[PDB]
This record gives sequence, C-alpha cells and structure tokens, in this order.
Amino acid sequence: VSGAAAAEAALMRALYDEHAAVLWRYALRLTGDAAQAEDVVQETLLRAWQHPEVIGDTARPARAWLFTVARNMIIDERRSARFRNVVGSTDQSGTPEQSTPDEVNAALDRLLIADALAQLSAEHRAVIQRSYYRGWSTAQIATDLGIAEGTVKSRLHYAVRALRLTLQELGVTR
Amino acid sequence: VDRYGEYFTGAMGAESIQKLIENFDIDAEAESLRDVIRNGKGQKKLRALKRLKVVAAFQQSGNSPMGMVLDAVPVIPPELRPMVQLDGGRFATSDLNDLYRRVINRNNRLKRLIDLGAPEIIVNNEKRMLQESVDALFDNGRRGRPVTGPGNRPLKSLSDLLKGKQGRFRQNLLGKRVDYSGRSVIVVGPQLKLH
Amino acid sequence: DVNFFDELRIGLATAEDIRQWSYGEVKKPETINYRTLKPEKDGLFCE
Amino acid sequence: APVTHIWYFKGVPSRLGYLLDLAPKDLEKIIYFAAYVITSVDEEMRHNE
DNA sequence: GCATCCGTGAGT
DNA sequence: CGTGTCAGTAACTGTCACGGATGC
Repeated sequence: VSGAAAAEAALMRALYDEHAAVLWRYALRLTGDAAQAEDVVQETLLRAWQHPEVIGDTARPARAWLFTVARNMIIDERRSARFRNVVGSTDQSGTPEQSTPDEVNAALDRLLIADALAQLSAEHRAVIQRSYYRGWSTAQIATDLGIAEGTVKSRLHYAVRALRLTLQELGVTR
Repeated sequence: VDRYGEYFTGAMGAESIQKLIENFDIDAEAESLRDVIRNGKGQKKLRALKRLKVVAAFQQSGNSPMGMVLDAVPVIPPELRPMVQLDGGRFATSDLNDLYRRVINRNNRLKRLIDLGAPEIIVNNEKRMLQESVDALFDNGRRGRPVTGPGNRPLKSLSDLLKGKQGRFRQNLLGKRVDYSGRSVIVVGPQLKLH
Repeated sequence: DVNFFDELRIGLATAEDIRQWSYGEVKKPETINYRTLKPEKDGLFCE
Repeated sequence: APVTHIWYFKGVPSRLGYLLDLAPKDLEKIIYFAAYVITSVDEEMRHNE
C-alpha cells in the first residue's frame, strides 16, 4: 500500500543519520576538498538506494561497502580529467596573464595597402577588395560584377602586380 | 502531513520562499507598516520603518521581488574567465570555472535524482548543495566556511572581482596603466630653468 | 558609438532576462579537450 | 530547483527577511533544509472539520 | 527591552 | 564493472575599531 513506499524513504533516512556524516570525513581525508566530499557522499548513498542487496542483510556490515564505493569513486576522479586541468588557477598567483601584442605593424601595413589601393583603377580596386577583403571565390566575383571568369582572373593578376609596383617604388620590404 | 495533509501546504528550501513571495500582498503589507508608523512606538517603530524602506521599493518600481529567487543563473563569457595553457603542458583556469562546474555537476545530479524518484532525503540534501554552490559562485565565503581550492586557498567568486583595491573598480577604473609613459631615476639639474 | 548618454540604469535581473541574454544552456560540466584544444559541445566553453 | 540570491539573504540587512517579516536565522533554517515552513493553510476547511 | 556578533574597513 | 571485517580533516587567533542588525 502507500505505507510500503514510505517505509523505503524512512529506511534511507536512517542510514543517512548513521553513516553519511561518518563517510563524509573519510572522503574528505581522501580528497581534501569538502565541497567534493559532499558530492561523493551523495553519489554513494544514491548507489546505496540503487542496490537492494547491500540494504538487504542487516546481519552483514553495510558501512564497509560504502567506504569501498567511496574509495573507488575518488580513485576514479583521480584520473585523466583531473590529471591535466586541476593544476593551476588564474586567480591564483604565479600564473602569467594572457597578453596580446599591439597592432602597430598591422596598422602600418593596412595604411600602405589602402594607399596603394587608391592608385588603382575602379575595376581593379573593386576586384581585389572582393577576393581578399571579402574572400569570395573566383566565380562569385564574376557573377557579382557581371563579367567573365577569365576577366576576374586577369584583373586580379594585374592588380596584384600593380600593388607590388606601387609598394616597391616606396621601399616596402619583400 | 500524515494526519491533516488535506488542510495545509508546507515546503522546504528555496522553492518554499518562492511560493511565499508569490503568496504575498505588497500594498497590504506596505500600508500595514505605515499603520505601525502612524503610532509612535519607537522601540517597535524603527524596526517597521526599516521594513517599509524595502517594501515600498518593490511597490513603486513595478518590479516584482520574485527576482530574489533564481530559476536560471547567467554564465559570464569565457574570455573574462579564461583558461590558459602552461609551459609544462598542463593548464590553468579561473576559479569561476570551478565554481560554475560544481554548480553544473550538482544540478545535473539533481536532475537524475528527480527522474529516478529518489527518496526525498537525497533530493533535499542535493538541493541544499545546489543552493550552497550558487552561493559560492556569487559570493564564496559570505556564509560559513568558503569553498577551498587546491592548497586551502579560497576560490574567488564573481563578487570578488569588484571588491576593494583588487576589484575591478579601484584597480581598472580608478587607476589604469597608460601608453606613452616611462619611468627612471631622478637627478638634480641646477643648469635647467624652472620650466 | 558616441559617449553622451545620460542615465545608467540598474535593477533586478529576472530569471526570464537571464534566458533573454543567454545564447544557450551550459549542460555538460566539461571544459575543453586536452589534446585538440577544442572545447566540448554544451560545455563551459562551447562554441 | 529554484535558488536564492545570497546577496539578499546573507547580506546584512536581510532583504528577504525584511520583505516577509521572517527572522534571519529562521530563513537560514528554511533555505538550507533544516526546517519546513507553512506556505498555506485552509483555515475554513479546518473550522468545518 | 538590551547584550551579542557579524560584517565593514585599514597608503601609493 | 563490482565494490561489504577495519577505516577520523588540516588548520588554527598572534589584527582591531566601529557600528548596527541579530538574538535571549
């Protein structure tokens, strides 16, 4: 009936009162972290609820099964996922903060590229800014501009060398 | 509950306080506090004034106090809690990541417990730990003993990024490091003019 | 993005505003993969 | 499961305790699963029985 | 009604 | 995966002034 289902929860509560606080200190000595010991205790008692063979015989010690399960839980937690990550904390001192270099070289190169782009015909300038700035394919630019495929190919081929001519005349390093 | 369960409803944890906030008349309690204020009983009148200070704020703003109970917790973008790689091959992540991870672990375990129909003792003892995990994520160390990391070091919470000299304000807003700046040892210069 | 805006407003963030902000739920507790450096799906660093 | 913001519970003065007229220690017993709290009670049905 | 205790702060 | 004799943190107070909500 309805009381048979409440008897099971009343059974779990007793093993709580008698074993959970004692298993917590064991897991705490094995790990050293209390917030992790609480997780260990909860998972162990969950597996206890899932195994009626351990809750069946009262004439057989049940605390030892809990200790062994907690030990095999902590030894598992002590493997690969903990192995790599657990080492460092950024908030903790002794860890270098991530730095990013300045954009000086990139800014100067961008200025020179824009200058060399100004001295190109509208067609060449509108072609190189659709292949490198927009990253489109060779046929996409041809479809957009309403021109042929080899037309885009030749326009890129010449505009690249025109930029090279304008840069070498200003002493841009190879 | 076994006897007169048909007559009352009770609850535990934070969901109970959520229901209590839902079953709460804002205007009625505000005017009930003003009633106590209208009668000069200083000893028991100051303690009512201070309550009105809180209740009228939820009354006028049109904003429900239900926000004090959370159903979903926001996660700060990863670049503000970055995980860097070390020259020894291993890694190092911010404490906020460990706090979020503990929250996630306990929440997923609670989902499992709800699905399995686990005993109410386990489910309540799990919800308690979820509460403590959210409390550690927001302000670790405020209640009880803080969540210790490796080496008995208290983990830095989200509120720790704003506190004191090391917090965001006095460290990155009041004072900033600037470019076009240098530093060197000073030396007397009698030859130089005042300007 | 000009720098003249009068008021800065603060208030309680509703649990619905949290979902309005979020671009997805962080389901799994994993972070990244410790070989490919690629973050695991639905983790704390999910792309 | 719903959770409470620690800034409004443990932070002095307790904002939740001021809203619901509940004591701080009573709130501490409620939230962390140490004592049940009555959310509602059918008083008329109790009178009729 | 009052003693207690908690939480706040403490150079760049 | 199964797990069943038993099995107990580390660390630590060698800060303090001050105010006000907390509690007998």
